[PDB]
Amino acid sequence: HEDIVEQVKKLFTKLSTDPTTASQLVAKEPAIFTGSEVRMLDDEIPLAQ
Amino acid sequence: KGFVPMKAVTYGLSPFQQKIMPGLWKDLPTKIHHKVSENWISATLLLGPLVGVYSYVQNYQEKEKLSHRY
Repeated sequence: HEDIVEQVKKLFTKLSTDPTTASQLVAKEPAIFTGSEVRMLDDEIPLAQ
Repeated sequence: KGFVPMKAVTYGLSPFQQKIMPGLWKDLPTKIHHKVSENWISATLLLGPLVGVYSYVQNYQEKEKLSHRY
C-alpha cells in the first residue's frame, strides 16, 4: 500500500480541478418512474420475449 | 378462425397518469357544427314527409268543418 501511494502522488498531477460532485448532478435532474408499455409484434419470429 | 399474422408497434400509458373527465366539454361548439352539417339530408328525409302530411290533414279537416255549418 505504501509503495503505490508514493507512485500515484507523482504520476497523477495534471488532471482537472472542477468542484462539481456527482450528487449535484443527480439532484438537479432526478429519475422518475412511469407506468407504460411498448409492444413490438412480428409473427415471423418463432419465440416471444 | 381468428388469426391474421401482423407486424406493428404500439405504445401505451397507464390509466393513473391521464385526465379522465375533462375531454367531454372540450370544444362543444366545434363538435356540434360537425354533426349537423353532415346529417342534414337524413333529417330532411325523416321529418319532411311527416310535416307535409300533417299540414294536408289539418287543411282538409278545416274545410269540411266550415262546409257543414249553417
